[PDB]
This record gives sequence, structure tokens and C-alpha cells, in this order.
Amino acid sequence: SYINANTIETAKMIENMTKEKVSNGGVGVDVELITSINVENDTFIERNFTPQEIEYCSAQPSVQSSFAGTWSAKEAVFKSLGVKSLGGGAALKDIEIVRVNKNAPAVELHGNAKKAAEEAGVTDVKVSISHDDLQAVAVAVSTK
Amino acid sequence: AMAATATDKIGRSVPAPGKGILTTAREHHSSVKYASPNLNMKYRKRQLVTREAQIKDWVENELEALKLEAEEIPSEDQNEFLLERTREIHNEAESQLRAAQQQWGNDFYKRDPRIAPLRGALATYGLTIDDLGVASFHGTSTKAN
Amino acid sequence: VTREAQIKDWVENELEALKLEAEEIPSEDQNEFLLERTREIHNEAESQ
Amino acid sequence: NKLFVSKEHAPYTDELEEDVYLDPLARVSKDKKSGSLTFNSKNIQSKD
Repeated sequence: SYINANTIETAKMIENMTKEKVSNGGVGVDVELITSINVENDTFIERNFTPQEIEYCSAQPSVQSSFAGTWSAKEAVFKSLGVKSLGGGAALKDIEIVRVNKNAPAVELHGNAKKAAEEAGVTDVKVSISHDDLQAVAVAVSTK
Repeated sequence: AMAATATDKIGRSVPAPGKGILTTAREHHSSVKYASPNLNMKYRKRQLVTREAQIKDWVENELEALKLEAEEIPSEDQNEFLLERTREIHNEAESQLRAAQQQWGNDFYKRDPRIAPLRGALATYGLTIDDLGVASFHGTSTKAN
Repeated sequence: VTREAQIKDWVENELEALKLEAEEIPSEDQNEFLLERTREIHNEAESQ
Repeated sequence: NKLFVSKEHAPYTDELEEDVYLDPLARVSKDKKSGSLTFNSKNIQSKD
């Protein structure tokens, strides 16, 4: 009753960064509230999402909770790298989250975000996402 | 939208109806030159989007601080600390988003004497006083009523 | 105490923005704009 | 034998009845003559 599915995932994602996995790696916690995602708005969704993440999130039961889950992973990766800016504004289309159905989510990063990552000393970038009706939390680690 | 009750004035007639429900339309008009921005829904929504960013920030800083309290706990029984205490930060994040919605969405007019209870009730859905279509009169077939 | 700091900040930014809306008003009848609209920011600061 | 004292009149006249109901900020003041708290028409829909 009290400890629902969302509290198991959020408790497990900040039990994987309590000084065990985070030995030699820059970490990135980002939450985004579901309400602040506007799905009908096509300026925000085209410029900050790939055609692979729009095809996935649109087909889910909770389309607004799934866009807020992905959007949190892109702001968790972007902090975990250490880098402050990727030239002008925030175009986080470049940082792609390939979420396979019943499978741990993968980060494959292209464009100017790939360059400043391999320059900083970053081989692999993990990420975890829990999303529900309110909050969408995202933890990322970036090791050499 | 609204549901009120009023008495009337000093009398000596218990069946005599009065005007006391007029108070659902009580508002101040001394200072009615420029439109109050509390009635504009765009404004009200801008203030909520701002306050939602602040709550997003607030949740990060309590998950940073919950990581720095989980370390001192022996790692055998820190699972049950995190389950208990992420659920507590879920709640406090929900309360604050509701309280902000209550302030800009639902109760924007409760402490503004330039907005009548009747007008505010209808303004919470972008309706004007000019949309109250039909009035269902008590209409008892008495002279006084 | 945290949330009171945020409201303090919030009042500054609505008094900056009320100065940048008073300029476009002719300076003959901008007194009655400021009286009406500082009272509205007093309320919204109290509510919060 | 006067703890209880029926009011004979409301604090408003039947002329101000509606104007008082409609102003949320209308308050009552000592009437110089009668010495009793009434609504004065100056304090109804008043800038102060």
C-alpha cells in the first residue's frame, strides 16, 4: 500500500550512487515534474527529441510521463559529463536515449555532445529512469 | 463552482426573505481604472510554471541530502531508509505542486477584495459573468419571495 | 525560511517588471497604476 | 436587568443595505450624534 512501484525504483537509483558505483565518475541527478511537459506543443518536442524517442514515448500508456522520463535522462547525462554549455542554447536532441521495451535504457550520443564527452575522457554513460503521475527522476554516471 | 449561505438583517419576521445572499457578488470598485492581472489566466499560469521549476530544484537538493544521510547508515539496512524517505520526498513534492495549483488555479481570488466570490468561481475556467446562462429561482409563487 | 527567501526574490522581480510597465503609461496617470498594482503585489506576497 | 439588549435597527439603514453587502471592506464607525456603531456612506466603496 505505502511502498508503491515508483518508491522501489527511486530508492534503487540513489542506492546505486551512495559511494559504491561513484568511485571515479561525475554523477548527474535530474528530476522533471510531468506537468511542465507540453506534448501538443511541437516546437519543444521536434528540437529536443529524435524520431526514435517520439515514436517510443507517443506509443506508451502515459505519453506525458514517458517524455518527462526521457527529458530527465537528457538533463542527467548533460550534468554527468561535467560540461556547462554545448554552444548557444540547449538542443538535447544530440543526447539520444534508446529505451528498448523490457530492457535497461541505453545512451548513444552524437554531434557536438559526442566531441566534448570523448575530449573530457568518457568511454561509457549509464542512466536510470523512474517516472509516474508527478516526478520523473534520472540518475547518470560517466566513467573513463 | 461555488456554494454559499447568508442570513439577513435585524427583523421580527422569521418567514420574511432578505437580500443577504447579495454578498456573493461583494467586490471593491474604488480602484477600477486598470484590469487586475490576477484575473488574466496567462499571468496566473506563468507564475505556476515559475513555481514548478523551484519545486523541481527543491526535489534535487533533498535527493542530494538523502544520499549524504544514507552513507552513515550501515549498507545492510539502508534500503529500508531510502524506501521510507524517498516516499516522504514524493509526498512533499506533490503537496507543493498542489499548493501552487491551489494558489494560481483554484484560490487566486480568496484574498482579493476586487474579485467577487461569484466572479472568481467562474474565472477559474475562463468564464465571464456574461456566461451564467440560466438562473433557477426558488420561485415559490409567493408575493414577497 | 528557504521558501520565504524565494518569495522575497519573487517580490523584487514583480517590482522590476512593474517599473518596466509604468514607463509606457503617460506619467500624468501612472500614480493610479502604481497604487492599484503594488497593492496587488502586496496581496500575492501575503498569500504566498 | 439589562445584560441582554435587543438591537432595534441594523448597523446599516435600508438605503445602504445593498451597498454594504456588496463592499467587502465596508466597516462600522462610532456615529458622532447617536453614539452607536453604524455604516456611514463615506466608508462604502472608499479609496482609503
